[PDB]
Amino acid sequence: SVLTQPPSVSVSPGQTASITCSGDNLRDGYASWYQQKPGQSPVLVIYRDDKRPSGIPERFSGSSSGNTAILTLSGAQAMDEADYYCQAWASTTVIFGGGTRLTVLGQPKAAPSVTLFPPSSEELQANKATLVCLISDFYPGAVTVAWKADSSPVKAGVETTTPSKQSNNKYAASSYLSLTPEQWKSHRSYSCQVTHEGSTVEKTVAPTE
Amino acid sequence: QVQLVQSGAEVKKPGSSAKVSCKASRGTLSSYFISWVRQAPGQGLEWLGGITPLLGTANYAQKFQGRVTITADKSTNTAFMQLSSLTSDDTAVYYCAGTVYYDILTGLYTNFHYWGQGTLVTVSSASTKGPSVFPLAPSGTAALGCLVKDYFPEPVTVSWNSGALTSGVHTFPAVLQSSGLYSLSSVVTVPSSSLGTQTYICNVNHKPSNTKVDKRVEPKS
Repeated sequence: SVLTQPPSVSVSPGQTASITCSGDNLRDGYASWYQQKPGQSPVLVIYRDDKRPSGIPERFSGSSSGNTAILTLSGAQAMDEADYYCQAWASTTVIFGGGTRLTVLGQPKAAPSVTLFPPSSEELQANKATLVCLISDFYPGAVTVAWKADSSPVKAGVETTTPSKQSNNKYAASSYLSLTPEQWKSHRSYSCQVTHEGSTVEKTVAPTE
Repeated sequence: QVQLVQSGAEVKKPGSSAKVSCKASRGTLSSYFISWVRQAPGQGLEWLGGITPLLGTANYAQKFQGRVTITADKSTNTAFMQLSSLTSDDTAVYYCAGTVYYDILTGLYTNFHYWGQGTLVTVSSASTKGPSVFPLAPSGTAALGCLVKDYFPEPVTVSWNSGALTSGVHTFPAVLQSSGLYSLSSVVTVPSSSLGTQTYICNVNHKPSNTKVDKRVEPKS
């Protein structure tokens, strides 16, 4: 009863991607296809082999022959990057394929935008202190984050996420530096430093100012 | 023409049972085949089973037979899935999806066009903890935000101005600290000239702990 689709496919922008799905139940029955972007619910793009729901772009189409169904995407764009799942329906059982991760190549480099918040008065009042470094809109999705206190590295109190895909297909990350209020107040500035594609991007905040 | 709305995220201890509900508005539930599908983190879609409230019958995936129970309530237009003897392997987002029963009979095909928003069920021995919330004051445009600190488990939603403000909003995926707790931040970029005239309130929801905090974010001083 299982459905087989390849784990991954890459496409240059403007090119056509085809994702095959094969299995016993596509002979007699029909395939549906879903698109799932990171952080979202699955969205149906093709049903009954070749039917496109209203609201779904015509560049998505579907076909089937034998025990193999194919999802075809024309003029691939960066926003089409997603996992794609085929699904069958036989007796009274929904079957899913393993998903196919579609990769769109050729996306341009983008340096990260950094926002850096000092601890709030309220947190200080609660005798804690957290510096918040928010990193967004970068590509490719690999950065490392380092912190500084007055030009010197800060080892302790650093908590950093791994990058994650934004809606616009660039990446986001964040890093948190925990401090005591007196630490915060005793230095002239603290810096969040993002290393991305061989460059270093820095924001600084000073207790005063 | 049917809106499926699911119950909120929950934490559950190993051994216990979880109930997820899927309520249909703008549509009659018995007009549909309701299907339950889950997704473990970073994994694929897994069928649990389905139900035809019209016929009252339910069918189960073989992996979940005798562990998952799927029912529906006519009077409340609501479907239910219950999964018992939970282990950490059941931590996942559970989805309900509907396809018009009409087409299963007239056409012999599915068209799962309508999906619930999904429900994160975390199976863990660690107790729920609601977050503390702090305003990230703003200093052309300006960024302002809310810091959502020290909660367990995922997830947390943050809206702004009770959902009235959606444009310019970026809620960042949470960090998992060494302490086992999460923190995230949500930031919205607004006009600096609007500051001090328009109000910005973040609405934080941690359903597993039933915490709901509204925090007013004002310019400094």
